[PDB]
This record gives sequence, C-alpha cells and structure tokens, in this order.
Amino acid sequence: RKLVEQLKMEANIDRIKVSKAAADLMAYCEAHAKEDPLLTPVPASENPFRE
Amino acid sequence: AEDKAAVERSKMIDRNLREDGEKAAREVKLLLLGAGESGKSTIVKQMKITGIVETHFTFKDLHFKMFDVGAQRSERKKWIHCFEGVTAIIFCVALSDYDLVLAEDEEMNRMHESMKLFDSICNNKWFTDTSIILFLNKKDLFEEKIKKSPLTICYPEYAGSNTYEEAAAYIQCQFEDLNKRKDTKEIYTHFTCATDTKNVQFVFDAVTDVIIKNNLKDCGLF
Amino acid sequence: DYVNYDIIVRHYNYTGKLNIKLTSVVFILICCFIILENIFVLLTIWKTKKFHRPMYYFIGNLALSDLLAGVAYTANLLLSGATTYKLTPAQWFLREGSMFVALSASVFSLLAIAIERYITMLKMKLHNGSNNFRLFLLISACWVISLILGGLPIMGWNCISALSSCSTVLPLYHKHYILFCTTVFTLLLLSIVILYCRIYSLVRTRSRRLTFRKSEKSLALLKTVIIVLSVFIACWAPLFILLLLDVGCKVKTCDILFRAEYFLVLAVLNSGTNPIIYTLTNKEMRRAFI
Amino acid sequence: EAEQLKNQIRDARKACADATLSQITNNIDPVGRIQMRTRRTLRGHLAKIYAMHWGTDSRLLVSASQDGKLIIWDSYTTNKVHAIPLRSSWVMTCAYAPSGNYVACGGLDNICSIYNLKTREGNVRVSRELAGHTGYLSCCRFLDDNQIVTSSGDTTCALWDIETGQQTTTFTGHTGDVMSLSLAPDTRLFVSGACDASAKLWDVREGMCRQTFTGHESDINAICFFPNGNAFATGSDDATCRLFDLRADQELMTYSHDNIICGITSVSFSKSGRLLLAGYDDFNCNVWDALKADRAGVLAGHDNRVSCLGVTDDGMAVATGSWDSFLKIWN
Ligand SMILES: CCc1cc(/C(C)=N/OCc2ccc(C3CCCCC3)c(C(F)(F)F)c2)ccc1CN1CC(C(=O)O)C1
Ligand SMILES: *[C@@H]1O[C@H](CO)[C@@H](O)[C@H](O)[C@H]1NC(C)=O
Repeated sequence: RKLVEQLKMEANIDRIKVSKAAADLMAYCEAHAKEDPLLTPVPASENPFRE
Repeated sequence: AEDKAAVERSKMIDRNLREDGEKAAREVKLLLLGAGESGKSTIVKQMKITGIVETHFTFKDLHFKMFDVGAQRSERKKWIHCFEGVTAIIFCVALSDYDLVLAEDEEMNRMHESMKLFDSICNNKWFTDTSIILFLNKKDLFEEKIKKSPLTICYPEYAGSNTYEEAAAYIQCQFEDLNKRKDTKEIYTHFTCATDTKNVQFVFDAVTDVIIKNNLKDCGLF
Repeated sequence: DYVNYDIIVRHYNYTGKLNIKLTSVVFILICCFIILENIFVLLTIWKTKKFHRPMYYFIGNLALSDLLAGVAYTANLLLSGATTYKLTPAQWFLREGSMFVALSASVFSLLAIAIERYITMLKMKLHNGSNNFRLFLLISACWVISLILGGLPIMGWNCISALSSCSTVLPLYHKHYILFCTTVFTLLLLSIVILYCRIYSLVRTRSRRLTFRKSEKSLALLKTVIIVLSVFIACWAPLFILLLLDVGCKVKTCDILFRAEYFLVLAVLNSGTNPIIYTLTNKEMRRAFI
Repeated sequence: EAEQLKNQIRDARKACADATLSQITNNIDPVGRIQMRTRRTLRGHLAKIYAMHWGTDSRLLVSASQDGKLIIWDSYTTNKVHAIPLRSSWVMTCAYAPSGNYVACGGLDNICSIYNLKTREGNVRVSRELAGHTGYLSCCRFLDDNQIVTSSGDTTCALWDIETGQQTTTFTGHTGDVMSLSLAPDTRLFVSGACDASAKLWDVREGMCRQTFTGHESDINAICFFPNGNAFATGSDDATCRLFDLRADQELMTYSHDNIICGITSVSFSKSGRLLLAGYDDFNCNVWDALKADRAGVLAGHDNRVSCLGVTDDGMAVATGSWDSFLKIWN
C-alpha cells in the first residue's frame, strides 16, 4: 500500500512539455554567459590563480 | 605582515603531516571478514591479548591495526575498494556450518554461503596481490558433529571417510580451490579452536612472509 | 711525448705486435645487439610510471653502463687494426681508456644494485621509501670512480717513460696499472658475491622461523642468485686471468696474449647478458615490456 | 494497481516530449574546445583523496583523505591553514559550512563529525558527532551553522539539528545505497541518487519524496544541481551522465561516448551551468557542454581515478581530487 500511495502522489503532478524546459535551460545559460570565468577566459590580471 | 606567519604555520603543519605519515607507514593493516555465525569475535577477542571497529595490537615488535566491518549491511561493492592496500585479509569460516541452513531455511547451506563470500573476496579485482589468512573455526564442535551427520550433506561428491583429519583437509582444499589468482597471492590456513593461544603467532608469521615476499618484489628478486 | 707517432710504433715493436677483419663483422653485430637490448631496457624503465622507485634507477644505471660499454667496444673495433699506427698516443690512450671506463662503470653498477638490494632486504619495512640521498650517492660514486680509475693512464702512469714495464695486451699501459685494475675487479667481484650470499641467507633464515602447515621463495631465490653470480664470473674470468698472466709473462714469451680479442668480446658479452638477467627474473618487467 | 500507476506515469511523460532537447538547442553556437591548465598543486595527503568541498569565499577548501586527515588549504598561496586529525580514517565525504566556521566529514564510522574552526584557543576542536545512521556516510551538506543533511548506505537520508544532535527528519524510499546529494540553491529541496539506479527529489520542510527519476542502468554515484534550481545532473556507473528537469519529470539530455566505458565519480556545473564537468575512473575529467551533447575538454593530470570535483562559487577555478593523493586547481 505504501508503494502505490507514493506513486499515486507522483502522478497528479503539474508537468510541462519538455520543449518549455529546454527553452528555460537555454535562456538561463545564455543570460549568465558573460559572468562565467571557466567559459570566457578572464584577463590574467583579474585571475587570482595566475597573478 | 601576515603572509610570513601563514607560511610558517603551513611549514609546521607540513612537518607534523610528514611525521604522522612516517609513523603510520610502519603499521600492518588487516581486514577482517567472515559470515555471520563464524568465530570472528573469538579471533578478535584472542588477538587483543555501529560502523567499523578498529583493534590495535602490538606483537613481537610489530604494530597491527585490524579493521572489522561486520556491521555494514550495505552493499559491499561501494566500499570494498577502501581497503585496497591492506597488508592482508583475515577471513573466518565455521567448520560447523556445513550441516546448517541459512535464515531462508529451504536449501541455502551456510557453508555454501561462506564459500560464495570467500570466492567473491578472493577473486575481487581490488585484492589481487593481497594475501588471505584463513581461519577455520569451531574445530572442536565440527569434530563432534561429524561423528553423527556425514559431510555429504555438504559437498555431495565426497567419498572420504568421516574422520576429523580427512574431512577437515577436504574443506580446506575446497576453499583453496576457489582461488583463481593462484599466482599472485597466497592463502595461509590455520585451524582455530575456542582456545589455542597461538593465533597471533600465526598471523605474525603470515604477515612476515608477506613482508619478505613484497620486499623481494621491491628488488627484482621475485 | 704525447704527439709523437713513433711512440706507438716503438712500444708495439717492443711487445711484438708490429703489423678490415672478418671477425670484426660478427663482433660489431654483437655490439649492435647489446646496444639494442640496453636501449629496450632503458625505454621500458621510462615508459612505465610504476618503475620510478629507487631500485629501478639502479637497473637503468646498469643499462646505461652496458650501452656505453657496447658503444666503446664498437669504437675500439673500428679504430683498431691498422688505424692504430695512424693514431697519436693521446688518441690511443683515449681509445683504450674509453673501454676501461665503460666496463668499470658496468661492474660498479652491478655492485650498486647489489648494495641497494642488500639494504632493502635488511630493513624489512612494510613500504620501501623512495630515498634519494643514497640513490644519488651510489650512482655518482660509480661514474666518478670509473672516470678516475680509467683516466689515470692518460694523466701519466703509463709505459712511455720506460719501455721495460709494458703489458703485452695494451703496450702503452703500465703493468702496475693493470695490476691495480685487476685488484679493483677482485674487490668488486668479492663484494657482489658476498652481498648476494647475505641476501639469500637473510631470506632463508627469516623464512625458517615461520610455522605454516603441510622454501618456495628460498629456492627460486637460490636459482636467481646462482644465475647472476655464475654468469658474471663466467663472462669475466677469462679476461681477468689473461691480464694477470700478462702482468706475469714477459714480452715475447706468451703467444696467447696476442689473440686477446676473444676474451674482450666475452667480457663485453656480459653487458648483453645483464639486461636479460635483470629483466626476465623480475616477472614484472616482462609484462611492462608488452 | 502499481503496474497501471507506472503505465500512467510513463504515458504522461511520453506525452510531454514533443521534441528532444538537442532540437531546441540545435542551432546555438558550439562552445568549442575548452582548455584549462593546472595553476596549483596541493601536496600533503599521503593516501587517496575521497572528497573535497570549496568554501563560500572561493579561496579556502577542505579535502578529506584516507590518511586520516582533513586538510584546509588556501588555494591562492597553497598554505595549509588547518590540518585536522580525524578519529576514523575511513572518511568518504566532507563539507564546508557556508559561514566558514565549521567543517563536517564522515564515512564508514556511520557518524557525521562536525568540527569548529573559529575557537578562543585557536585550535580545532571536535564540536559534535551525529550518530543515527545504520550504514556508511556517503555525502553531507550544511544548510546553515545548525542544520546538515546526510545520505547513507542504509538507503536513507537525514536532516539533523546540530545543537541537539538529533535527526529532525528522515527521508526513506530509496531501495539501494544513497551515494550523493546536492542541495538546491534556495535550500528548500534536495536531490539524491542511489544504487537502485534512480534519483529522488525531497522536500526538506515536509520530508516526503516529490518526484522519482529513472533511466540509468546502474548506480548513480554523483548528482549536482543546475544553477537555477530547476534541473540536475546525475553521473552513473554505466559510463553515462544524464540531465533531468523537475518540471518536466523526464530525462532531457544524455552525455556519453563509446570511447568512455568506465564509471563516473563526480559531477559539477560551471557558474553559468553551460559546462558539465565529470570525473571518471580512467583518471580524467571531461568537460561536457550541457546544452549540446558534445565533449569540449579534458582535464588530464592525475595518475589514479578522479574521485572528487568542485567549482568555486565565483566560478574562477575548478578543483580535482584524485586517488593519487594530489589536488589540482584548474583555470
Ligand atoms: C687487444 C685487446 C684489447 C684489450 C683491452 C682491455 C684489456 N680492456 O680491458 C678492459 C677493462 C676494463 C675494466 C676493468 C676493471 C677495472 C676494475 C673495476 C672493474 C673493471 C678491467 C680489468 F682488467 F680490471 F679487469 C679491464 C682493450 C682494448 C683492446 C683492443 N685494442 C685494439 C688492439 C690493437 O690495436 O692491437 C688493442
Ligand atoms: C723494430 O725494433 C727493432 C729493434 O728495436 C728495430 O731494429 C726495427 O727497425 C724496428 N722495426 C721498425 C719497423 O721500426
């Protein structure tokens, strides 16, 4: 009874088409692309592990 | 103003780390394993004279740490590799478990379960060059039992007579055949009882033999 | 002097040696074989990350010594014969001292390996430390003593001042120098033999005290020690005896002293035997090779 | 009934995949080759390294080794700020409190030890020991200076109250060993991956499993939250990584390659979530492009398997810890 009870509570859940989730992930990654040092090599002067 | 102090403190910490590592490198590491109703507790009790239990004992100018992990009901393949690098593995079997069934109580012979465990451990990829000290426990109880119930109840293919020496050697051989890495590691065997007084000596000699073999392998002489 | 082409003629004439060969071809082939073997050994100790422990540096040191000995023997074969008389005494001393330095280096590398092994089996320590102080001390003493011992004749101590004291084998060497070199070889041979005997004795005595139920490592060890010592002595005994006889026999008395190339090729052969002996018995090098 | 419930879940999921992630992300420019170099090398551990965790200041980090040491490093200067002698050397995880005051660790002792760093004497004392788990400790993460979440081999997770030392909440429902966990940025949810080859999303306030995610064919060894808290990534023993979205309740992307056949030990994201760094058993760390299923870099500097992996909160550096006993800061 415990197993069916958990699954039944996992069925009545507000899902969305995967396209919307893909769009959200893509948008979020684009929005913070100008602040990711490992993605955009920062100038050596502002990098604490070079000088 | 503070970087000098920082570097000094780091150098002191390095000093202590080096000294602790040097001290820890002079200790033998033993991993203790066995089935439930084996005589593992007896081995630990006579060798001392919620998680993982460590027992430290010093014998003949040699310090040993023995780690017992019997209280891990979790899956073994997630943490067995943590013991890669121990000097040796002590494995305990109970000779009296040959006529005994498991908690299933339908066909799961206890001795077969112990054999399966020994086979899994001996041929495990993480323990290829690591030796196994085998302790066959309960030898007095076994001796008494085999006067009544023939060994055939375990190992149906066994024509040998029902006497202690013959069947005991038979089971020793059955366990030593399961070894597939028959070239890289040894399997030292010793028939324990309730009271022997010489099991620490046997473990000491086994570890000394392993040490000599490893030294010869550090040279090119092995 | 050191720039007079008449000195070599004068000494070879005194020792009775005043004169391409076929045997040179086979000897050069043997030298190429030795060079190839030692290059393989050196390449194996480098490619495998596991082989970075002190004991492996000693093996590679021996490999380098044997490679150098092969190269020196090749050069000495190329520049010998009729190229001797077209040679300045300085060039002559260089040609001979190259061989002396190389073979001495190989023997000292064998001693170095023996010393490391005897230190390791005396400690009996659970992990063997990658100590570098002795690894530098021993691998440097080898080459330094080799260069000093093999450089003495050119920096004086030769037969040029007085022709009476000339070995028949190297007519521009002083027999006392050859006696010194043979004594040094004797000390090195005794050291290596005693070291390996003590290693075997340690292993056997320690294994005797252990009580198992009804040797295996104390017999294969004896076989390995026998192989090592026997091969070494068999390869180096003919030339050592030859040079003792040379220090003894007077000029123009012993004909054997003229066909000394066979003894030299056997002693250089030991350099080819070394990689086989110190790689096949490891039983870990073999896997790393492939 | 259970079979029909699973069928309904499957159908309601397959009715959401109108188009695969690769399609919508198809045209965005590829990241190109990513090249990072070892700007530091931390030395001092004398055994395997099993876990590391960056401090929130992005300068100090803690590493746990089977040599029985918890070492707190300054990654700028490489100075060892602290060295803590753990009572049990069989550590598997370690955490750094967001405030920089405490560290945690644990392992085969089944205990979560909590150590106080800022003390009047100036030495590191053991502050608390959390003892209610029945299997080993796989992972631990503070929520603040007084709450910590732990995952265990006993197939359970726990939320603790450090002051009183009592399990405040228990999360049951996994069927295998729980191997890793990752707190959501908001600190209200957390995901756990287990040896039953499934991940679960847990509500910390309530204590119930909200969603289960499947697809992996073996143990999930690592799990990391995506920066915006609406997705996570799991690395498995089937030599694969996968990306799941909570609102879709479905698998989006799968990062794998034929040349890759070993297991995954750790996963992390870059500060923007565009790069997915995964450590592997074959001694390397691959830099996947999260949006586009394409490898874009390799961090190859270790001789044994890359056991742990981390990214700073500022996103400036990566940390790799390996069984070869060395940590490397990559930039
Ligand atoms: C005629 C044959 C010949 C012989 C030689 C000799 C005798 N090399 O001896 C090497 C040596 C090296 C090292 C040692 C040891 C010293 C102590 C430490 C361990 C090594 C010894 C030693 F003696 F000590 F054992 C000997 C050299 C060149 C030629 C060929 N030349 C071209 C030919 C010609 O032109 O006729 C002359
Ligand atoms: C060899 O030596 C003898 C006596 O010393 C001398 O008469 C003879 O001319 C020498 N031969 C040559 C070719 O110089």
